[PDB]
Amino acid sequence: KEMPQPKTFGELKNLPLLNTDKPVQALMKIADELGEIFKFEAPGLVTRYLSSQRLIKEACDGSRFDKNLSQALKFVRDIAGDGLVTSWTHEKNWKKAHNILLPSFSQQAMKGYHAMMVDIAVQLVQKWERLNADEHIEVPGDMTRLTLDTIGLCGFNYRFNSFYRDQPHPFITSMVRALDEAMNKQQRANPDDPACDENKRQFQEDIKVMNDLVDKIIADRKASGEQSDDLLTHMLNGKDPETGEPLDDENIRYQIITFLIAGHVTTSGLLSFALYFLVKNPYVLQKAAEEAARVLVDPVPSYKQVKQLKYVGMVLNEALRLWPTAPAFSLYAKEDTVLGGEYPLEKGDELMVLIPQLHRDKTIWGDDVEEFRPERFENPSAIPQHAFKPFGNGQRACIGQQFALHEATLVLSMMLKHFDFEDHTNYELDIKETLTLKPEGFVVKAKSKKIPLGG
Amino acid sequence: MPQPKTFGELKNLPLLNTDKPVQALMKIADELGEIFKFEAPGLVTRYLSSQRLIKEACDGSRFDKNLSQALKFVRDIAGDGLVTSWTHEKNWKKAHNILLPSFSQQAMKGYHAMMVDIAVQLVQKWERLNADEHIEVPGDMTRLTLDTIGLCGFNYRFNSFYRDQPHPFITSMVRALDEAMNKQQRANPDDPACDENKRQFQEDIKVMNDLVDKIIADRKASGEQSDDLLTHMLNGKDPETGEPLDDENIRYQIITFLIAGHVTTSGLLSFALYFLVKNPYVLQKAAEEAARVLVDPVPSYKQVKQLKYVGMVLNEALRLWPTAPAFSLYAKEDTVLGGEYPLEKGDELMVLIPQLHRDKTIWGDDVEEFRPERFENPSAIPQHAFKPFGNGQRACIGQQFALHEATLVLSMMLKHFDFEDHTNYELDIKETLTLKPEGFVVKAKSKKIPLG
Ligand code: HEM
Ligand code: HEM
Ligand SMILES: [Cl-]
Ligand SMILES: [Cl-]
Ligand SMILES: [Cl-]
Ligand SMILES: [Cl-]
Ligand SMILES: [Cl-]
Ligand SMILES: [Cl-]
Ligand SMILES: [Cl-]
Ligand SMILES: [Cl-]
Ligand SMILES: [Cl-]
Ligand SMILES: [Cl-]
Ligand SMILES: [Cl-]
Repeated sequence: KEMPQPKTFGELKNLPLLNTDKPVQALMKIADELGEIFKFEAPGLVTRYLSSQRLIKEACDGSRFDKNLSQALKFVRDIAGDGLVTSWTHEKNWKKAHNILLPSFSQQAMKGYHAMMVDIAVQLVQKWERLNADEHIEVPGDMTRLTLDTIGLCGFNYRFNSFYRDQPHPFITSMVRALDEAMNKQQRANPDDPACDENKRQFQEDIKVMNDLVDKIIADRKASGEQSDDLLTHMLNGKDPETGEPLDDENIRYQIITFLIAGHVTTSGLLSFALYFLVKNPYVLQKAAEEAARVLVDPVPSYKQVKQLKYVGMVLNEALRLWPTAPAFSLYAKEDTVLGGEYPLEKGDELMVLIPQLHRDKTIWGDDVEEFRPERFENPSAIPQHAFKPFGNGQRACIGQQFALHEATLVLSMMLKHFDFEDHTNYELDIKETLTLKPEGFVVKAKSKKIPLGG
Repeated sequence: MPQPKTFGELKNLPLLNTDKPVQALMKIADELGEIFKFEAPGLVTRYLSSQRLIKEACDGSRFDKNLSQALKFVRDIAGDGLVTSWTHEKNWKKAHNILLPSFSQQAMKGYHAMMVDIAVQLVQKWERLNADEHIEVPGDMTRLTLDTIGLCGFNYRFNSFYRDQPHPFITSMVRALDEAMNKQQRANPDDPACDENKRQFQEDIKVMNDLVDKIIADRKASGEQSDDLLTHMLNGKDPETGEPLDDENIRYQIITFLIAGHVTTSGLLSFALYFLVKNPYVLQKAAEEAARVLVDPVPSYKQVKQLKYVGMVLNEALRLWPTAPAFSLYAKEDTVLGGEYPLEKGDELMVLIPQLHRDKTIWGDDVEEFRPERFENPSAIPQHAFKPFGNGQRACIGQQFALHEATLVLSMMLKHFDFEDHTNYELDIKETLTLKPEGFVVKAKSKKIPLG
């Protein structure tokens, strides 16, 4: 079959279609018009956007397709080097860091992180408990305070103290500016245009701000007398079984930056979206709050209790279905091959998995794909393979998946235990794109249930 | 046909990701020779560097003026004025016939007193500098040349020497022309990220048109009788058609002449003084002519015509750094260039003038040396070897105006001052479509010869 393709603009081809600050949402609309697959071309770019489970289950076959670095990830390489997210599977530092750092996401590691997650989550509840009458909550800002501080403490034994600051942490501001440049730069067909020197300088300035924090974390660890076994301990001391080598200092810096970014941004979005969907669906909020009150019988949650919050987990997965906060990943053909029986591909041909569209495949989920109902995830073993991919695929899947879901389940159930929530502005969903997704401007009011906390 | 390194679908575009594209193109020409193809998104052209091929491109029966991408962008500023119009556009020939008498010998003799007025202001500024002070040469050459076209062409005094900084028209003009130049490298121009460039470009065009408005209103209100460029724009009838230029085109012509009428002449004067201070033996010979010929307190028209060596200095400065360094042509029909490059109707050529002017088969092996004596016998220079003022019916209409102004001013500078290259200035050629030696500074020591 001949592959659908959206409107072309001469030698720019499809490039002008993404002259917007919401490209992923723009691509979802093209997918609605063109269907399960369409080609997308720009100067120096050929890729194919996949939106059906039928085709994406083939693309998730690791014997036939490997992870590709999209243009966006290549630009992010200037920030995160050959860290785990922005390295090729064949680069020696991917496999090496993967084996060195995977033990930091074992069950025993998670049980060790729990108390530190509780530390930050209690700070969030306390902030909201202490608001005055008619004050409201800026939800993404506060979810970012929590998730950045959580990965800082759990991964690096470092306190960013984001809740002690009225404005976003400086690292956040520079990160957003850097990643925003990475998103914008995709539309620069000729990025070495002399006029781009200022963006490049600002880009380097922001990377410097982020590396200044990395420098502080490393100096802090070197000076500390505390016995840790967190991520940073493994980065500094773990040896790859295959090679017997540790990560060198250059790659450690890249991993720190990688985990400071990847370990909070998408989790902040998820929590923001989850709370958005709850206040838009009060019957779901009430059901999730009932589970929280029944399970969380202690002043602070235990690890075991968080594992029993089944419905909250369903809520989080259904929020990831509708708005997966890392909404696409890229693949390339390892060999000449035919996709879906209809689309011949040459070795090196690139695919984009458009996760929000996948997650709206009506052949999988039914006709009501736009509706928010966690009950879809009652029986997870019934969901077809590769229908639900908010955490990527295969050996290049998200290494932090269980970290994120444990954190988000913990925090959301504690929010639901301790407060009633009002959508006092009748907020209109506005999804900001900075590679990742978030509900910009989302605000709520919280009314405390006056249930006390502990340690 | 030779072609430089390509970059996928961007073709040759990334080779001109520089502030100095013409100088980059000269280096490609050094490597690839008399002709190379250059492609970009929406662009195919062929850069010519040899007199052998350029003499054919200058055959008006085979090739007509083309609007390069740069000139198409300048069209947003100067519309269908004489520089940015197509030859077959009605307003080109109509305006050409109506304004050509403004550049006759009769008209030049009338401009002379007004050129001397501005030249005298230049000299008196430098006479009045304190010992610790120096000259910013291009800035003062731009003060002079803009005021000269304003006064001679439009009977309007911009009074650039009464301003410590560049004239606002200049600042906006440069910024607008810099946008036009940079847009050649801007492949996705309708990205919203470009909105600010568009806003600024519109703002700078408005500043330039604000000056136009003031000139037009000044003439309307004037009780003095002028017979200058503006008189012919407003009242000249096209003999071939009996009709005058319309108001829209007149505005484009005023903008055109305010820009074209000064910017390249400012650069020429700047380069000429640069080469003189770098070649003191030539400076001495030129200064000796000025002192021998300019026997009066201010130069006369006749005296300027006797400044033969100063004229040779200016031509040699135009040889090495022609301040409008390229022009474009297209094939009127299918044809063969140089016996081996078939062209189809509409194919474009670029004449890379600085490389033409370094053709060793014309000028000899010492093409980089500054030697005005090259032009001692102008008739012995082959046709189409020396093309600083363009070609054919689309050649510079202001050529004699520019050379009279620069000869007058340079000879007065040399008559009245000794010059010192006190910083040992390193040539840095800024490109804004046109060329100038950016940052060129000197100290001037007066000879204390009174003015008139
Ligand atoms: C809801 C929260 C999260 C979502 C939706 C998410 C999503 C994803 C996705 C889609 C990928 C695959 C990228 C690709 O194929 O190009 C990925 C990879 C990755 N994620 Fe996450 N992530 C989340 C949380 C986290 C957390 C909390 C961490 C760290 C603690 C983390 C660290 C990583 C790393 C290191 C990789 C690259 C792994 C590798 O390729 O070896 N992520 N994530
Ligand atoms: C050294 C100083 C100057 C140089 C090097 C120069 C150079 C040139 C060149 C190369 C062209 C041809 C452009 C093309 O083919 O696309 C041209 C055209 C033109 N120049 Fe000049 N010029 C100078 C001074 C002036 C002055 C003083 C004026 C006005 C008083 C002027 C007005 C024009 C006009 C109106 C045209 C377009 C003529 C037409 O096509 O009908 N120039 N000039
Ligand atoms: Cl571009
Ligand atoms: Cl440690
Ligand atoms: Cl909803
Ligand atoms: Cl998987
Ligand atoms: Cl795999
Ligand atoms: Cl926000
Ligand atoms: Cl016409
Ligand atoms: Cl020299
Ligand atoms: Cl010398
Ligand atoms: Cl001609
Ligand atoms: Cl300068």
